[PDB]
Amino acid sequence: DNDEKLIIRCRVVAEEDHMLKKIENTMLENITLRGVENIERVVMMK
Amino acid sequence: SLMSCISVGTDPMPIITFLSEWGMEPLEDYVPHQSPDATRVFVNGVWHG
Amino acid sequence: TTFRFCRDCNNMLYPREDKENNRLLFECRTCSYVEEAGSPLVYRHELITNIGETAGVVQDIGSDPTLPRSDRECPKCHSRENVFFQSQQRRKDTSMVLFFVCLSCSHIFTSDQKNK
Amino acid sequence: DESAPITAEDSWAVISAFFREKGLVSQQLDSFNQFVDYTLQDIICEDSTLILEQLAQISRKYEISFGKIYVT
Amino acid sequence: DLDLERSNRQVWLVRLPMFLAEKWRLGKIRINKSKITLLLNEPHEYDLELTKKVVENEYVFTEQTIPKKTAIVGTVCHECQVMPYHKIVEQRRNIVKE
Amino acid sequence: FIKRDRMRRNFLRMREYNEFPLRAIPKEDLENMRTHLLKFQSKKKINPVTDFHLPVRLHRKRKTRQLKVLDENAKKLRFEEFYPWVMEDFYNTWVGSYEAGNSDSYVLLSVEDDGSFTMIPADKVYKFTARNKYATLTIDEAEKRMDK
Amino acid sequence: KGSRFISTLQVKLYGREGSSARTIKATLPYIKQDIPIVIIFRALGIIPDGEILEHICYDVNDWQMLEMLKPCVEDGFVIQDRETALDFIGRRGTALGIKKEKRIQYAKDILQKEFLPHITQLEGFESRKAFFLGYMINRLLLCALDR
Ligand SMILES: [Zn+2]
Ligand SMILES: [Zn+2]
Repeated sequence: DNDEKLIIRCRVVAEEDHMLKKIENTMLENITLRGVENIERVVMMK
Repeated sequence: SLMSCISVGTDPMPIITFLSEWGMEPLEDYVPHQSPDATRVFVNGVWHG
Repeated sequence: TTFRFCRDCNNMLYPREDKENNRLLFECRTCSYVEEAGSPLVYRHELITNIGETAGVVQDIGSDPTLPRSDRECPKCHSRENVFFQSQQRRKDTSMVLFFVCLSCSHIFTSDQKNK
Repeated sequence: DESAPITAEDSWAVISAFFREKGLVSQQLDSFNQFVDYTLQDIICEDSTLILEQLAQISRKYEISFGKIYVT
Repeated sequence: DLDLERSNRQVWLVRLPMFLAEKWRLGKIRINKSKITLLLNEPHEYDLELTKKVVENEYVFTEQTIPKKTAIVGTVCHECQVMPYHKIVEQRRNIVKE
Repeated sequence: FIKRDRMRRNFLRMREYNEFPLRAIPKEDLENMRTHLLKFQSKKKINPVTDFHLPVRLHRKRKTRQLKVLDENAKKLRFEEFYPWVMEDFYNTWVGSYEAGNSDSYVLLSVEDDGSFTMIPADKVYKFTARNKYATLTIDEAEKRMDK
Repeated sequence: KGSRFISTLQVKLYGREGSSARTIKATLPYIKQDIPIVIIFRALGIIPDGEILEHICYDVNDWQMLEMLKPCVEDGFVIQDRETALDFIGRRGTALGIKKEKRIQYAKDILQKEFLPHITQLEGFESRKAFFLGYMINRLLLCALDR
């Protein structure tokens, strides 16, 4: 968090790229970091 | 609307002809990388150069 | 990202790992042509994309009658004659930050006082 | 003087000179007139030629063309 | 029995304003040393632009599966379009069924 | 406030160098031969046919009474010429195609030994592929592989 | 003027945003299945992929468009030749030809005539149609980039 630039790096153990770039999608879309699925834009209201 | 009118249309040929004489480059000589800034020119949705 | 093309094949070069020297190359699978890589970079997605905001600037933009005019002076040539328009990228979250285009030096300079 | 700018009320004179020329229902008349002068000639000209192929045992053709159309 | 005669010959290609080209379907060229023009028989003089300085891969040939009588002419040396009493021609250009 | 119609009353009451000659060749030569441009897609700039080596060749590769449908003379002739030509050594192969739009205005200026020139009208224009460079013809097998 | 033509060309961008391998296929008149654009260009007679990219994208500087092109380029890599492309397009649809010799010519004839009835139906103008096609591809991608 102290870094002014937030960086994340990852590697793995025959055309490796497609497999990696494939994993990239699973990262963005298929990883739910926290919270309950299907819910969005939870608004606080008094 | 009162002053609106509908176009009865004309023939494109004299226009298309007229263009080339004033320096329109014919499509077939177009090299996108080499002449990047040139405005491309449509006539009735047909792109002549 | 800024990929090259083969010679006389003209096809795009796919990156090839060299296991012998452990270094990156570029192969053209249609021929034997292979040349060295210039960067470890290969792919960049760029999810959040700020390019295209200034897109569409044309040498003749100063002749456009439909564009509004402003009196703000340019930081470079200090010419107060300029034309302004908003971000050309069309998206929901696109900011309304103006792009002022001088009519003298053609320079593009924004109105944003937060980040420049 | 003649080169002076024009007042708003002036503009009506223009509009009069418009309807004197065109008339209210003119687009119908002009469109139809163009169709009568040009479209009939072009439609007939485009596909007029028809030929019959006759075979004999010497082969033969018959042909009918359509020319300048005439309206009454 | 195709044969390359020379290819050494250098030719220049002209895009000629359309009416004159159609009519052709003699003059004298003065070359000014990087501006060049044509003195016609009577009439106009014309400037011809160096259109493409470098023209390569472009050659001219002639004729005399069916193979046929074949020979090479020469190389396209340079690309040129013609530029143009010129008042009259401009007016005719401006003037440009049943 | 009101509409003024008294405008009938109002309008009535108011109213070094070098000079080298040019010539048209005797048409007999023209009668013998038609002349055609050459263009390559190589991107390899040089491509002189001398470089192309040799030997050069350049060559092109019961009913009752019924109905026939009509057609033009120029188009019919061009259509009937669909065998395109090609060139080789005994291997480098170029395949051409009629440009078809550029017949237009093209005047040839042949530079002869003396600075004067001869000028021939251009017949057609063609565009030569450099074909079979990487030399894999995968055909039906390739389509079958595609069906993967 | 004439024949009151209904013939319609469509250029379809497959796959939803955020899913990789978004690809571009294009329907044609009388053909059953959509045909990838690189294949269409090969039929038009432009074999090399670099030339095809040049036709689609008019700015070498923009990487984004070129990037989204690469899946189509990959299919193009699968089918590498003009004649092979014409045979493929003919085989894909209108099975009444029944004979390979006539069917390939028939596909070429369709491209010259029925594909894009404006511009021209005359032979030898394939180069002329090619760019206009790429122009469409450009405009479509240019939409998918939200420009
Ligand atoms: Zn290659
Ligand atoms: Zn300025």
